[PDB]
Amino acid sequence: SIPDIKLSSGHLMPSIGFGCWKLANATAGEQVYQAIKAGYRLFDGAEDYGNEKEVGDGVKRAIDEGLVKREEIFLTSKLWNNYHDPKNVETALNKTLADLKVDYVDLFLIHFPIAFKFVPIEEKYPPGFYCGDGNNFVYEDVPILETWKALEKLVAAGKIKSIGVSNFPGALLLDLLRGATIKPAVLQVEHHPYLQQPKLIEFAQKAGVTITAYSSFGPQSFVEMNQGRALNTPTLFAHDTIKAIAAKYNKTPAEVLLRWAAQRGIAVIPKSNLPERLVQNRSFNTFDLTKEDFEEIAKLDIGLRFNDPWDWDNIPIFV
Amino acid sequence: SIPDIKLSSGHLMPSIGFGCWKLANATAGEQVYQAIKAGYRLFDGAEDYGNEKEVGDGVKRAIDEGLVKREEIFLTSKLWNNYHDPKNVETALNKTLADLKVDYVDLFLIHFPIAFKFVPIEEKYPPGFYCGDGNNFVYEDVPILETWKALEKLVAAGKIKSIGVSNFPGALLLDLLRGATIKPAVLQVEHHPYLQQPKLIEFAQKAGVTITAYSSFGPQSFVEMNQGRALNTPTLFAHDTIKAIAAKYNKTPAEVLLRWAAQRGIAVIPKSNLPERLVQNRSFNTFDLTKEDFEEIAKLDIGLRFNDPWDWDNIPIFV
Ligand SMILES: NC(=O)c1ccc[n+]([C@@H]2O[C@H](COP(=O)([O-])OP(=O)(O)OC[C@H]3O[C@@H](n4cnc5c(N)ncnc54)[C@H](O)[C@@H]3O)[C@@H](O)[C@H]2O)c1
Ligand SMILES: NC(=O)c1ccc[n+]([C@@H]2O[C@H](COP(=O)([O-])OP(=O)(O)OC[C@H]3O[C@@H](n4cnc5c(N)ncnc54)[C@H](O)[C@@H]3O)[C@@H](O)[C@H]2O)c1
Repeated sequence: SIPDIKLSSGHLMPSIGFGCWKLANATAGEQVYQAIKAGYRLFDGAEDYGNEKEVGDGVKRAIDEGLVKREEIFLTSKLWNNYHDPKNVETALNKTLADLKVDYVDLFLIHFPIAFKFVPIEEKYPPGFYCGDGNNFVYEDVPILETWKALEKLVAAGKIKSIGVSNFPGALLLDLLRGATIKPAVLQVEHHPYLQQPKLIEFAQKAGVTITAYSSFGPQSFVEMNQGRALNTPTLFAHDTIKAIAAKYNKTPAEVLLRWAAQRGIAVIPKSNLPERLVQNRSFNTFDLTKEDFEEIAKLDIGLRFNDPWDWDNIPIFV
Repeated sequence: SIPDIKLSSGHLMPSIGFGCWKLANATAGEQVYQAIKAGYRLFDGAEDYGNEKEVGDGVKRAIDEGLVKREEIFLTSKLWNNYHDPKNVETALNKTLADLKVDYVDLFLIHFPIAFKFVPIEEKYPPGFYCGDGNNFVYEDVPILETWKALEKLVAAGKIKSIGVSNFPGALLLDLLRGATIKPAVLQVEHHPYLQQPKLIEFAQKAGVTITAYSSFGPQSFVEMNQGRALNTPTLFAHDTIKAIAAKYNKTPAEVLLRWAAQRGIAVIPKSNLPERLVQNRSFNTFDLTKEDFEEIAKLDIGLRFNDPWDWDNIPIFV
């Protein structure tokens, strides 16, 4: 029932997944296990989420019970910013593999086009914004392509099935395509009605790169973290445009928000943090939006970005 | 006196220059020669402008009459898109040097972070958008850093004093700084009240990169090319905000537009196509805009870009 997308790598990737950012450690394993019982097969994780061992526990439990086999589960993880230097890339992936308790991850992404100074795993893990000097940000001179080639070698070694990037703007993705032997299979970016970036989506799709949207509910994820920008932003769940379209199809605003991406061939990985949302968030493909619906939703695009490294340390990723 | 800006390379660059884009071949020499007599010392040219031989004639005449010496002139040129493959960078630079009739250029910029297929000079020069296959765009898989390293060797060879880039968004500039041995001394970008990109400016200046603005009068240069977007755009010369401020100081809108950039440490290279403009375009540093003036002008920033490769072939530089 959940459609698969064939990546440029030749592997299939479920079009609807389960988001693991801020999935609490104490309950992450139980939540992943229940997600698997509910039919989810892709888990969007990251070294920075600091809960890969627990995500690994939930998957292992489902496998041990015979609910699924490892090859039926799609695990995505992401290389954190302190690990871009080629000599530390495999080290970080090995930590991910050991925590997830698997021999390979299905998709491994460069989390951000930012290279923090390396911090040894024994000193702090996950390091977050820590760069080895108190609260100061410290960076290292590692071009993206050096990190990409280190990843390409790890695909040849069988430790990663498909590789991609997250939080890359068009000029950067284009330059990487010039040096890549294995083309990035996935571009994972913030994508919701207030930040539609239609030209980025069009370029990447035409290049054969698959888009995975994150924060499909816009400000909501950041409101939950007390972010001022998101708290100040009218919710998409109560926006008249979204509500009118939902009422027209007798669907919920959340279903409209997910379908809007899905219908355009964009993969989604919503955070389903309540049993009812688990079902709601994988059952929305029951109606089609029309060109007019897309034109009405297109009016919400105001280029409002909630996940921005400019907020961390004025890092110019999106300027 | 035109203040100088000290570049990260150690060389001084006039903060006010004479733009050579669209300077007609038949009169370019005389115009450059008159600009020199009027006090201009920096000439912003490019292979794509197709008039470097004539710009060279104007500079040579002035040197031959003893008005200036080579060392007092700052010549900027730019590497066009078809010449990014390393082996073609020196040949393209040599063509520029032979046309300008000099042994070195003071500043050489990568014109766009775009790599068109190489076209021999004898086949077509300047090639513009021609890529060797009728009207089709054809590209080369040459990462920006390879091109940059080729430029660095040319600085070592004494053929270029300072190197830089043009039309680079923040993420791409940041990645280049990670691989660059000689840091880009200049970032030249479209810059006017409708496209302020304050964060990009702030990031580059803090990184020690000097900004050169082009199209300081906004839609005007593109209106002069029958461009649809520009023709349908309220001119900055009649915009109420600019008008009010020019009136307040008994300045022309053009002088306000140039000082707005200059007062913020940004170099300007206005195309002065009339004798009176020639004088005014380098004599506008006689007043300071106030914090409120800046605040008022900041309200015009709508992100309207007139020079966008997306219009050429949906090239994702700015998305
Ligand atoms: N690569 C990146 O930089 C990056 C950044 C952020 C998120 N992501 C990924 O994408 C995932 C999803 O994004 P997100 O976590 O920011 O949040 P989201 O937008 O999926 O959900 C945000 C919130 O909305 C609520 N919600 C979910 N389903 C709902 C429903 N049916 N009805 C009403 N409210 C509902 C929940 O409170 C939830 O926490 C993450 O868990 C992570 O895996 C990646
Ligand atoms: N790197 C790049 O991609 C790039 C692109 C475009 C231009 N440039 C450079 O920057 C220069 C300046 O930019 P531009 O030529 O696009 O336009 P501009 O904004 O300097 O001037 C545009 C037009 O306004 C008029 N003008 C000039 N001075 C005036 C004055 N005092 N009062 C009233 N009108 C006046 C002229 O008709 C002129 O053609 C170019 O000549 C070129 O050297 C670089």
